[PDB]
Amino acid sequence: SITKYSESAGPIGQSIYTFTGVTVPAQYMPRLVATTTVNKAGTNIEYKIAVNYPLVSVVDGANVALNTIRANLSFTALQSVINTDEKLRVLDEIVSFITANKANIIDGNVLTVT
Amino acid sequence: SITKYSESAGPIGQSIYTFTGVTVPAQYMPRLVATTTVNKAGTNIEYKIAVNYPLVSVVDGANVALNTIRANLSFTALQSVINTDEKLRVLDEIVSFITANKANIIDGNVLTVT
Amino acid sequence: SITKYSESAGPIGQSIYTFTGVTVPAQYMPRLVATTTVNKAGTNIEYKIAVNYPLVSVVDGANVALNTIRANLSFTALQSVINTDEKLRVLDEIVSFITANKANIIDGNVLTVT
Amino acid sequence: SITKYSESAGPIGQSIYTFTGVTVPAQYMPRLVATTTVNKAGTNIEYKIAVNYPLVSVVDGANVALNTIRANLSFTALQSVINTDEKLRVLDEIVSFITANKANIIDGNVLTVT
Amino acid sequence: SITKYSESAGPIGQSIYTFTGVTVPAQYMPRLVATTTVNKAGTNIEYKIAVNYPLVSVVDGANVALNTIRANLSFTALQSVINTDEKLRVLDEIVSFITANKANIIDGNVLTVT
Amino acid sequence: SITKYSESAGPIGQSIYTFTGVTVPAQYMPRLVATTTVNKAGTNIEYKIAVNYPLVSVVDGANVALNTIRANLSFTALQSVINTDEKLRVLDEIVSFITANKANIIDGNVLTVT
Repeated sequence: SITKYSESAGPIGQSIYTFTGVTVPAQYMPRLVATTTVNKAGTNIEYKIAVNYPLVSVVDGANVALNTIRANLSFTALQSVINTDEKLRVLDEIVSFITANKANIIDGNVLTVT
Repeated sequence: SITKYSESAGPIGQSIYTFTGVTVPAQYMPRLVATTTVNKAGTNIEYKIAVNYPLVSVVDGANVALNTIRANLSFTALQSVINTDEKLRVLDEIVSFITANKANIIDGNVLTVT
Repeated sequence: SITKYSESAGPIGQSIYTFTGVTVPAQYMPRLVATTTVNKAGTNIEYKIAVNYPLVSVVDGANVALNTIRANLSFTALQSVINTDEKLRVLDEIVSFITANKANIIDGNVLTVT
Repeated sequence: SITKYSESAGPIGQSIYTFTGVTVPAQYMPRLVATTTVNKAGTNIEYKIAVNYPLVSVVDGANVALNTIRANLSFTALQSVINTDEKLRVLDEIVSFITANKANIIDGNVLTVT
Repeated sequence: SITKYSESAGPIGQSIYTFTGVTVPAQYMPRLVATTTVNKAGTNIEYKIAVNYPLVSVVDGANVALNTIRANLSFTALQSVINTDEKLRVLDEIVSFITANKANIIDGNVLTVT
Repeated sequence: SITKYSESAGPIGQSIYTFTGVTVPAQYMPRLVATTTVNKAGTNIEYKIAVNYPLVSVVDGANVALNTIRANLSFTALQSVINTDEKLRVLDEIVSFITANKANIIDGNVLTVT
């Protein structure tokens, strides 16, 4: 559930999406930002997913972000080879691990939940 | 589909898993490593998920990893607030985005696949 | 009444327990930490018990530890000799003294309560 | 089982007790010493419980203390807040932990005895 | 029959174990120490097993170790090739040889016992 | 399962044994070499067990050993004191540890397998 805010013109660029539920001034609006950056050598492209979620509170009549929840992901989409099966294996294993151990990732616990 | 190789002693530590299907020597074994690290100030703990997938090839009759697929993912499990709903929102939104746009993430493509 | 959080792998290590009654974000969760450290010479091991109890209050929408109640204990478990009767004498006399003069220890009063 | 040797004049001071069963010269007499000391800022007073148990042995026909069992225990009786329930919680939890795991504390063993 | 003394939280570290049957002061307690060390090139890990068994004796009312039984073992767990049947064969053959010829190994006798 | 290759006629010498199962040219045949060497003072004899397992490979129609699995073991058979139960205890404990944790010894992993 994210609403589009900035779409990249092409596949190499930056897209910015806002969280749907929150109704808070735009500086402290929680956002998800995807960013493809091409290596200087052109060997690979790096895909970067950056989620910020400010925990607002009101002081002296204005919103302030006491703390902020952040989550970042970086994937090296190699352009030197096409290994789509293996590249997908990587993303799939990350997603499977998160969804399986979500309850412990939230509490900062590396142990497997079983 | 990952096989456990080393589990952490406590909730703050490092756990190492190997990829199941891959049968290669351990030097080129693709792995997923989770690591919780405590901030110096103790304000949050950080969860790190690091996957290395070395692409084994043979040059001059020798095993060499010409390229390597790497993927990192960090989450700030804040310890200064318990906002489990918000942290879940963050982690779920990033997982959902990765699953939805996976086919383009692997190619270095920031556009949404729709 | 303490709930286990980190258990040491072996007898030389560190265990961390959390207080049961309190429901407060994990940074300001009151904890008891036991730690065995081996002397460089290997003459004795030191057992260290460290209790922190932060007195939380909410300001500007976030918890802060105005003050903190701390209590520390250190015992020299000599490894050069086995004098179990005497070592136990030491711990027992400390415990007996605390339980007897608890009311005055709390108020910072060295006088015997009688 | 301790015999009083010196009581403090006021609530802030030093009291000295000797171990009852031990009948040795005063130079090697095991003792328990309580000492309240006021913080410079006056924010808290600190309660210190120090036990020395010298292990008397005989070398070349002379009394020498080859080793000594020492144990220290400090408590921050905060003067900036009266949180008697919380201070009691701290002191009780540490005493209960020592009593429960005493058999392993004496051996330099951090594992819980269960 | 050995119990834990110190177990590294990482798969590459140093674990220490103490012998069970011996009842002496723990400084002179017989021990077994396993240690994995990684090659600078990352070609192999070396596994090291070191057993020390101090022969405690009493002189002039003091505990000293006139002699000490030591046994060292090293293994090259190659990471560049997985030949697992062959690594297991090496360990199995060395274990079988020690068990079979133990009676003469303790005597400094290289001859086969049959 | 090893057959003899060279057995010293003296109780203090060097015996060589070859592995049974392997079918390769005998220069690259895997071997176990036991060696007793006497101390200059005659205080102890050192028993040495050296296993080499060459990994034979074929390059350009030639037999070469790209890598080699080695395992070394040493034991101090003290001649100045007969503590035979204790020497046997050392050998038994090291053998028991290898047999139990073999699965992780071959992987360069110091952690206990349970």
